[PDB]
Amino acid sequence: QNLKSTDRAVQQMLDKAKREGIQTVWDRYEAMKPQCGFGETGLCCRHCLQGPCGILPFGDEPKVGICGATAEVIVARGLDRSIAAGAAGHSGHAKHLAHTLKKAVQGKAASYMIKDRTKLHSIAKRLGIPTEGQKDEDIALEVAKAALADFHEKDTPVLWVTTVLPPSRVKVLSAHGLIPAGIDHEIAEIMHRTSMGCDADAQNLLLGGLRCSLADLAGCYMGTDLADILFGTPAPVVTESNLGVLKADAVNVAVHGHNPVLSDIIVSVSKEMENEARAAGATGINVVGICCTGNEVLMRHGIPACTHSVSQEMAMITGALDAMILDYQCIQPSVATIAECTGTTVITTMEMSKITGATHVNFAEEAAVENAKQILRLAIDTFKRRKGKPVEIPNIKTKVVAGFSTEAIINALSKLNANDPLKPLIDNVVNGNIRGVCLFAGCNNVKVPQDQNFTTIARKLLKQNVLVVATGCGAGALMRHGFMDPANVDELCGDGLKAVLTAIGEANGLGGPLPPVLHMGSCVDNSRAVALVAALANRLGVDLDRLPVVASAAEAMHEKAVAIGTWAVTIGLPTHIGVLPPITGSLPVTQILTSSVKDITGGYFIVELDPETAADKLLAAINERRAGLGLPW
Amino acid sequence: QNLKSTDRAVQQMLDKAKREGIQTVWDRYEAMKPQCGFGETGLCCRHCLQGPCGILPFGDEPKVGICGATAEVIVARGLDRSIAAGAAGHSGHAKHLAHTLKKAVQGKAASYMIKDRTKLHSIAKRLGIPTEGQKDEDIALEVAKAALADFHEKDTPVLWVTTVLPPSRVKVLSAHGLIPAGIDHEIAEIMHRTSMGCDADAQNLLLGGLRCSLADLAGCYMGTDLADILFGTPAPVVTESNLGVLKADAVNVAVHGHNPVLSDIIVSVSKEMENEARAAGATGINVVGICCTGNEVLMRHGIPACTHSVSQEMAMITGALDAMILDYQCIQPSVATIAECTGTTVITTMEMSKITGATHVNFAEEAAVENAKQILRLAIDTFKRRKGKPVEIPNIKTKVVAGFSTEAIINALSKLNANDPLKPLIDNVVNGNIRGVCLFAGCNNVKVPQDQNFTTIARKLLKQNVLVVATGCGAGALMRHGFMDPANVDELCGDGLKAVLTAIGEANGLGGPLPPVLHMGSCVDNSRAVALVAALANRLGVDLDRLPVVASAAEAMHEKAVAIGTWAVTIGLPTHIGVLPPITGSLPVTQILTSSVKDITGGYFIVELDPETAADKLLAAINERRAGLGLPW
Ligand SMILES: c1ccc(C[n+]2ccc(-c3cc[n+](Cc4ccccc4)cc3)cc2)cc1
Ligand SMILES: c1ccc(C[n+]2ccc(-c3cc[n+](Cc4ccccc4)cc3)cc2)cc1
Ligand code: SF4
Ligand code: SF4
Ligand code: FES
Ligand code: FES
Repeated sequence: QNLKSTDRAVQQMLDKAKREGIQTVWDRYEAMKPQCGFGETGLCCRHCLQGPCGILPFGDEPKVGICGATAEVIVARGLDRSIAAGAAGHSGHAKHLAHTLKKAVQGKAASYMIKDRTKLHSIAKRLGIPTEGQKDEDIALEVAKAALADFHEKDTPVLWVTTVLPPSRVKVLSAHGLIPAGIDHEIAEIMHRTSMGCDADAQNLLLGGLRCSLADLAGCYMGTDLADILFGTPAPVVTESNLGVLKADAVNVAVHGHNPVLSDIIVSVSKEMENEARAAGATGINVVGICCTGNEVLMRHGIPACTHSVSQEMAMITGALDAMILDYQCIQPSVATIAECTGTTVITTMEMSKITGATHVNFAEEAAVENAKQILRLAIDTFKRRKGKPVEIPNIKTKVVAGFSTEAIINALSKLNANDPLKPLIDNVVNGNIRGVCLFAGCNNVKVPQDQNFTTIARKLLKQNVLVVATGCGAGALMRHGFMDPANVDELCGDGLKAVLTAIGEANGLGGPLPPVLHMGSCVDNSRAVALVAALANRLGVDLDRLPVVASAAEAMHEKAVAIGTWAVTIGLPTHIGVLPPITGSLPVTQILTSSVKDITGGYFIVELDPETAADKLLAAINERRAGLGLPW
Repeated sequence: QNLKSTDRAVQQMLDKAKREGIQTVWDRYEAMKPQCGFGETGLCCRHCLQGPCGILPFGDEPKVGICGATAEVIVARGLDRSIAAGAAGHSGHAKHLAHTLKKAVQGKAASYMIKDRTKLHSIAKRLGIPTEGQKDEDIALEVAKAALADFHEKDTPVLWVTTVLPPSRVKVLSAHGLIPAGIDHEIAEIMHRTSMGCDADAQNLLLGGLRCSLADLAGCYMGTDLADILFGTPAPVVTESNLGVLKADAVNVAVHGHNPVLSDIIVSVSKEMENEARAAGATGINVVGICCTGNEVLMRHGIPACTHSVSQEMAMITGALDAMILDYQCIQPSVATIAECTGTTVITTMEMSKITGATHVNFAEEAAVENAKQILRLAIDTFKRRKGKPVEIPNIKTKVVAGFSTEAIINALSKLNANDPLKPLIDNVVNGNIRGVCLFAGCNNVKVPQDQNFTTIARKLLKQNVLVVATGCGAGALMRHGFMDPANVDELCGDGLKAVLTAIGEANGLGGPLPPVLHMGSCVDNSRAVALVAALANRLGVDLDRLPVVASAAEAMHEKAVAIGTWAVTIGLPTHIGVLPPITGSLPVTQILTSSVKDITGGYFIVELDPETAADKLLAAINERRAGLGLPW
């Protein structure tokens, strides 16, 4: 059980599932072995009915595809389509948010409103939309128009790429023709060039891949900015993590997915229907949370985080989980089957994301509350069946400090310098108390013992005075193991990082150091770490590829993670991935992604499956960047 | 050699290649066997780094994906991504044409102009763009704006879907939410919903797939309409087919790809540089043609068709092929390698479609002639090396009649009824001389003896009074075996079809029957067959699913072909495919594509790998539709 997940609560619920014969993800993974060499190394293509074409990594034929596609071209095309799929996911998420804002300022969905007025004004000014002398609805609709424009071609390029990167970085990207023209446009062109008979050069293909990763970066920032406008900009919050957030006597409602347009409304509406949950017998309605929509309502409402990706099923095995509200993404459809055994009621709410056997509730912004009131009642009814029955909640949970948006981070820093909030951070970078910055992002993965890479590399980095932030399932892994609890800054952080954190946190009326890891939100909110990093570059007058900033998708699983790592490389960062990417089948392609791309964007990939060696390689990247700045290390 | 291609010239050049050790596609296909059951049956997914997940078609585990994706969901997601890739190809083609028209009417590329004024006016009126009182450049720019709008969301849906189908058909499609909102939008949403953790219901997924096939249909029509505007609407032409179009003493220049924006300019410019080709020793410049751009210049300029998809390499083995101008699509990259042995100079001209080892010429509309003049010279220089050397051109070619655009077809029909050109065709449908209509479309495929399915099914249909049209590589297969020669109407056609063809052709001043097969252009120009079919439906006041019209992608290979077959199903047609699609791994998905979709669109798939049984099944579909209309059969 240790072999599967370092999460002790997950280890308990795995024993429950094995005892009851309810099949988990690890069981399916065991059933899948041995896995295919062609597929796991990228040497397989099916863009043709001319057959599935595999190339043996070594030995005699098959050496090449039937049409003449070499190993490098096949690998690059597959990787390109991975990036395109991730960009499509983030694009659709931000597109839905854009239509929500547009339908909100046009009287069409009264449940949605401009919560953060300063954020809207600042985004408009960055976009060049004039604010002074404009009604908030007109300027919000102008922002909403501008957001939708960025999906197609126009006069200006994708402004969520070109207005968010430092001008030097934008210029470097332009010099190679890497600035996107349209998010959906880049997606469609990638799907064009990777089809049979199209582009058949690895260098050209990978250049297009970088260009599409920037479309994904635009999608993430668009989603971040729009969610900030609609639902509020995160400010520091304190809540709990792991399955212990569940309580047997409440209606346990899990928000699962990625788009807050649904779950924020659920969170607000449920508190007033606790007026009705009492009569059903429960204390009230308990909105636990799963995955990045769970972290969206965590970062903006203090909602406890129940669990995350590879162990999402483990929320249900407790048997006290009544509802499961799904929008989309990183949802194992297995839950819909597992529900029949656990008594959970699975609900899907998107027209374009349905699971066979799962209840569908056609959700509209126009009826945002209505739907919600209905859905809660379902869970409430599902609690009535649970009356006076046995459940097994692992009495295990940790303390998490979150809501560290770039706004919140800079405000916390401004207590140390009012006129120059970035200067304290850069001062402590110079004097060695903060060595570098590392962003843990990305998924979990059934191939990696859950939360192993994140926690090990985080331990190593924190001992060595690295300021670590985290998003998505990386943030979930770090928070379920206590990395967001200042009470552990003592065990975890080095002396210099400890001094900086303890200065900032106690300066901000918190009364204690900032937590060992700065939870910066969901997967789309990786854009936040762009902003912050971008800001620092602007302050130093250098590009992102000169800063001691690295990223580590330590346990990546989803196509989104591949796209995110690619655009982390593109904007200039050393970017580690702790899962094998499907590139090993072509030495040239791996060489480009690890060595040659340094000469194009300044970033490069670090593919290390050993977290110890990965942490040393990240340390050496940070120390390289320190050396380039003529600083001690 | 018979086992590979029924094309006798191809059989000769295969012997040459084997004698010289130059590896062909069939050799690579032999090296690839045995092929993967998982991949060829759709039971493999790699949308995750959680491993390549395969499901055994029968037996024990692996039964399901690691995330819980059943066989049906995996199969549907793969098929959806195939359709998305095909729609991306056609979308990019039409998008490039749209920018060419926009850059032409805005003074930015003087080499391009509004060749067909009536076509532009008619398209504007259909779109609702007013013509009267507008300059041709302003209305052309309005059409160009409208074309680009259809890639993203707006107020109106994709107008190249909704303004081209009969209102009853559009209503049927709307009733199921199948009308696209944006070509690139549908592409991106498909790439979203097929990612991990997203949509996991086979019915829902296939509904989305139909909706995206309509985006592909819009892309094809957009390309057709734009190419008609830019370069002329096809009128009947006579030329030759197969490798015998090549001549040892000329500069043999092959246009290969799909976008005429390049090759039409090459065709026009080359005739004036024959003034320079004489001095190089050659007679002149011989613009043979390959694939659908070859058929574009065939249908609009009488350019001989050299060869097509699976045997494209066979153009080079002659050793007298000097140049190879590539834009994109269904180009085996192997040519770039094979050139080193054959002395051909391979040229790529698109920024987003490059082959390693192939000369790249960065082509712009702005420099359309300049590039062209350069490129020809290359070929001319490549002819100088060929001076006084041996070559092996199979002394084999056939006679092809083409240029039967829907405009040309209706004009030919109007000689029999001036006020009602469709009535003669429908009269002869009623009285049994024309039983049904069959559109042969789609690729060749190395798994099928080249041109076998097309020719066999065409023979059977023509004996039985079916009016057969053809596009793309289906048209190429039929023309290389003489199906476009009226001299064979005697051997091929039944008595009633013979009477109708002989009436129309001799009525049109041709002096002989129309050819046994009506070549209707390239793959995008399958939209033409939509128009014609749509018109007939409008004339009869019934939907497309009531007409004796079927389609047969008899030897499909490219993702485009899958998308085309899917939207042929969607608009109501019985649609055969003669290659195994990756659907067999899920009986529910195959059932939907073959049986249940009849209840949603009226069309259905016919998957038969035996051309005899396929022809009987097509005959029975046509006779079913005749029976539904209360007619003899
Ligand atoms: C030590 C040992 C094992 C690990 C975990 N691990 C890492 C990599 C692979 C693997 C397997 C097959 N390949 C094909 C291949 C290789 C070269 C060229 C082309 C293709 C690549 C890599 C398997 C397991 C980490 C550290
Ligand atoms: C007769 C004989 C042979 C042919 C040519 N042909 C047609 C089909 C297949 C084939 C192979 C494997 N399957 C897997 C499968 C089957 C059922 C359910 C799930 C999966 C499906 C089909 C192989 C060869 C045509 C006519
Ligand atoms: S398109 Fe080419 S590389 Fe891809 S599967 Fe078909 S033959 Fe192989
Ligand atoms: S995303 Fe799911 S179905 Fe697809 S390969 Fe990964 S585990 Fe298998
Ligand atoms: S051969 Fe296994 S992934 Fe295709
Ligand atoms: S297992 Fe062969 S196609 Fe994936």
